Amino acid sequence: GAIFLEGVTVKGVTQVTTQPKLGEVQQKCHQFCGWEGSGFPGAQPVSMDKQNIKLLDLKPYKVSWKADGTRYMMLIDGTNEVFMIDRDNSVFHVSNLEFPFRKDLRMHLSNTLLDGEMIIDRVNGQAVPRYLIYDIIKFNSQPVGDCDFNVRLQCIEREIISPRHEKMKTGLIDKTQEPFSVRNKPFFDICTSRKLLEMDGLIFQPTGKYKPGRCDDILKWKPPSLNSVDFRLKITRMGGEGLLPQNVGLLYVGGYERPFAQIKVTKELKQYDNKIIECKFENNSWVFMRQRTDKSFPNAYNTAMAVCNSISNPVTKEMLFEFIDRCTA
Amino acid sequence: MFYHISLEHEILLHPRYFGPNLLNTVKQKLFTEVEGTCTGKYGFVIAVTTIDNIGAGVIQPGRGFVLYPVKYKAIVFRPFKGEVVDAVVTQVNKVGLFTEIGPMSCFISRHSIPSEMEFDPNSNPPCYKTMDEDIVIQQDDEIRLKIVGTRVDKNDIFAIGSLMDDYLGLV
Amino acid sequence: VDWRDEPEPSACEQVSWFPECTTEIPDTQEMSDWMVVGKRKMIIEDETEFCGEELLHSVLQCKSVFDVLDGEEMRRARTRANPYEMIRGVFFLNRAAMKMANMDFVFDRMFTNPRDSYGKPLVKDREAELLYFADVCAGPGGFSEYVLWRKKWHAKGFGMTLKGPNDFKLEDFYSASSELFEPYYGEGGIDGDGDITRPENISAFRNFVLDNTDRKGVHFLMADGGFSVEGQENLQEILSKQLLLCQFLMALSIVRTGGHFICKTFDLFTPFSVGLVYLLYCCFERVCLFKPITSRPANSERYVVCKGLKVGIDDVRDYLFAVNIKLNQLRNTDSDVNLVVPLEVIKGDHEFTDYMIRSNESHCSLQIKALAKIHAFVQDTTLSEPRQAEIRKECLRLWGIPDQARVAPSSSDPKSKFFELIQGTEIDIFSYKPTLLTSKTLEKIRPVFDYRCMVSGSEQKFLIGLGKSQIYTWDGRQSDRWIKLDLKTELPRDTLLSVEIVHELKGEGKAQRKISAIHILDVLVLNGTDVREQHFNQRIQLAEKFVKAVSKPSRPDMNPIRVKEVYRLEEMEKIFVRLEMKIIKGSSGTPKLSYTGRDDRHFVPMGLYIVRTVNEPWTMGFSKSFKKKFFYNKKTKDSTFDLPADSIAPFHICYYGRLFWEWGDGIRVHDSQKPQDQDKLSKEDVLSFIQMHRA
Repeated sequence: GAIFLEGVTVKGVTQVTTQPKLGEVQQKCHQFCGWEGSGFPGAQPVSMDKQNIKLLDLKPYKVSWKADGTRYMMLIDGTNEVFMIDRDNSVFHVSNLEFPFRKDLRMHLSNTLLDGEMIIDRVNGQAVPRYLIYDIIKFNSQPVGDCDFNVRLQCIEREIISPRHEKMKTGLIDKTQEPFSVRNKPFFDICTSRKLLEMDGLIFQPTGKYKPGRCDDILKWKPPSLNSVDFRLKITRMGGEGLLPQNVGLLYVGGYERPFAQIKVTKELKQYDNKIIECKFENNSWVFMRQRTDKSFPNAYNTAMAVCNSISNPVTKEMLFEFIDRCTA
Repeated sequence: MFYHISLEHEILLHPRYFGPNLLNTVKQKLFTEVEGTCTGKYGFVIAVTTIDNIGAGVIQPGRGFVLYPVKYKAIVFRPFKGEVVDAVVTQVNKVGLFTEIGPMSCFISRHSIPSEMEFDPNSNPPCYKTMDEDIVIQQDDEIRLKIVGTRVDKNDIFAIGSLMDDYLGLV
Repeated sequence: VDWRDEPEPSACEQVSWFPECTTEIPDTQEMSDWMVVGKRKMIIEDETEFCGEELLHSVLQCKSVFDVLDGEEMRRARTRANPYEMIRGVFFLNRAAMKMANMDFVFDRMFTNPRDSYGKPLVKDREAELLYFADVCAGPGGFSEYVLWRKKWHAKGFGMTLKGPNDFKLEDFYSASSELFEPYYGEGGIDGDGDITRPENISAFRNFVLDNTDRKGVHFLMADGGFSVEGQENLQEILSKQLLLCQFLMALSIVRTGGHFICKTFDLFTPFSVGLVYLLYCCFERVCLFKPITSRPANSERYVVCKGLKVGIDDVRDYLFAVNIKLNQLRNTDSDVNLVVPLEVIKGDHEFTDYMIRSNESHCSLQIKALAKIHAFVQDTTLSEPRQAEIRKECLRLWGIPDQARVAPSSSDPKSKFFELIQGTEIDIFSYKPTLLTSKTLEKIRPVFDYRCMVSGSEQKFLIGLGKSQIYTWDGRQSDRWIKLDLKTELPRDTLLSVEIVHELKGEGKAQRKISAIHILDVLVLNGTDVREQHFNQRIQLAEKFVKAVSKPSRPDMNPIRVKEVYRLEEMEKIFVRLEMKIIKGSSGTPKLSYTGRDDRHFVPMGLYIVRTVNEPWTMGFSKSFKKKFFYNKKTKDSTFDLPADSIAPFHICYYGRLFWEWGDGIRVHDSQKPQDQDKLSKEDVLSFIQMHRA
């Protein structure tokens, strides 16, 4: 899926289709996560519902602001050795991004695995790509993922940042040469989310060891407004013995054999046939907000459903707020 | 000839498609069903001018749908044997001549085209022309043809015209 | 034969040239007795005049050792024994394209970037000039694909090859825009046989090539002629002699002064073949005999390479034309042309002769080692060239050839390809309607010198070329679909144009014949070269060359592509002189307003587009003291007589800022039109306004 980050092209980043190199990069991630199945090892968060939000009271939590971004695990193996992994398992080599070892600045990091997002940013009216490091799985083969989220959070600071800063102070690293900015997402204790609220939602992160796979205790909250599902749009005349063969816009989701829903087909909706259509929910209806040129297939069925489970039994912008404030007492 | 007649056609309405406004559904159903059609007795059904009369709805016994006999003023067209009609040339062939009259394809064979109008592929449009190069029948021209006979196939008519008699060819 | 004493295989190739020919070019009186007709000799063993007898017999013996061998066994041993075999065609249609890639590197890019005698490039990609080339005996045009791919559309190719299984496979040009190439098969043009040996094919092609090159000829000719000599491989020179002559005669017929030539040859032992090389050495500033590493080491295949065609080569061309007529008369007789230059003339040039012998003997010595190496690799099947993959990678790096597979283009849909070609430019720019020119909008054409105008004959559309007949149009509205163009025409991939469709009526009334033609109004992308930011006339200069590049004059069954005639707005008076009242087929005998083009064709005009070519804050004035136009910056108050780079109106400003003066009923633009509507601008109103605002 060779689009690396959508909205910009970035210097040096390149999909890796070389057969020997790719099988390696992927293999080593599964390895580092202690991961079972096929595909992406990365921890997968779940959407907050009225049942989940009870966990914010069961153990300690940290919270940060989600921005829509793209999910990339960054594998730092060596000197030009840096790679990036997709939700898809797509692998990309990054070129002039260099990570100094904190003890010896001449050395480089190896056997390190990072978790984070690629986000585009705005200052000058032009796009500045950024990699935000929100977790760390391995360091020097050291299994820092089994450590505690504050431990891991600190590690990322002194092991992956301070060093890249020192070498920038000296001009061994001209920030300018590197394909993108590199930063750690700051996280806050549970009690501080009230002061905070392209930032599309919240992330609620537990204090325990890193786990790959579906994580029922890592909660992504989105305001019910922004809830959206991607269907493939199929409109067909529908009057076989029916008097009016009015063409009807049907919406399709991945994994489901028959139609998921219906949209009322607008005069404008039609040219989007066969192409992914992005829909919101409002009136007990679906609505067309935009077109996506980045996928030839819809969301997973169980994804669409967990969208619905979210919209009908929602966690409200206000519901979340009372829950936090009470516990802040 | 472009005709303004009255025609009768029966519409079948299932009770799912009644609605609060019932008669507009029948009007939209008639504008859907018979517009753009072609029948052997009434020709190219171009459009429905004005839906004049809506009959009484006979509930068919055992069936659910109601049946409406409908009279309607309609614009139609019929091709005729021997009628001299204006036309747009779409293709000149060594075998014949593809022209159009409205939506109708009309095929004029060269064997019923006189010996003056020879075929030329060597011109950059392949065309019909004389050795005097005076009458040049090529693509996208305005011509006139005499319709000899019509053949209806798959609920649509095509025709065959000719240029043998006087004053036929280019306008 | 010890073949193990060969130098280590390398991507570094050496070129030895002939000396510079110090003799004058032979005239018709000097050459008057040079053509010796003798008995037809089919013996190569005694052709020792330009190679030592022991080497000639040794290479002939080493060839004939394979006559008893299975061809698939030979081919497999050869594939292991040749250090260069892994190069193949890479992404091109065949391995011949890679020979041209190799030789165009070795010869300082002289084919793809030809130079004058002062070392300046003869073609600049930003100027209105095209790289004209020819490719003869060249089916399926692998050599052409590399040149077209290397220069994109900034080139125009002309082809002649025999009709048959080895015709031009233009469909198979996956890496190049085949629309930039024009096959021509001699007499009858597209319907000819393509026989290079036949003179009439040469003559019709010759007139056609000179016409399609402003009567100058091509910058270079390539020639890759050869045919099967299966079971007579030792006689390949003698059998191909007339094809060699006709390719050399073609160079002197269509290459321009200072132009270049490259021709495949085989062995060069016969005085006939050496006399043909001597005539090229007389006719060019520099000649060499070269075997590229992309040629197989054990075959007689080499290239003659000629640089800088001299002035005054006409007598040698017309002599070789007479020799070809004589060879054609002697076909199937016991007589043949055995000399084209006397042996005493050739051997009188000791510097030419010493190079010719040394070139032949060096080639024989290398070919003998390479034949003995293949024989050893047939006898021992464990032998292999270990460096083939290393040498391949280095050759591709050196020649600037990307290491990628041959992929059929990808089929893009016209909407996705339009978004790729616009590179994130806002789509709404393509939806802008022209401002109507009316008495209320007439002031917008001030200052007059900032504007150009052109006569329209249909509504404006966008046109995208995806290669060959995959041409689509779009009417600029986001709701509208790309429609496939129902015209017999061809365009290179990665082409994005602003066009109209114009039917060109020929004659009048019943005899009138109208043919629709593509009329280019402006250009955005030409075969993957973006031109949108260039000045309107400068963009049009690139556009005008493109129409010739995609032209097909041997194919009168194809729909023509044209560029609109662009007028200066202060010269709009010249448009009305070309307006005539003509009797159109189907107008009931009523004359219609018709605009007559550069040829004997006319169309019914719909109106006149007025396009701004100068960007704000700049504008063009006329200096009465200097009698020259100048650019004035309204913000800084600066004035200059040179074109400011920021004064250039790019495509989006030209398109957005355009006016349209419609020519419907009630508008007087020709003196035979009555009545005039008083609310509508006449020719006289617009010309009066223009005259008041020229000063």
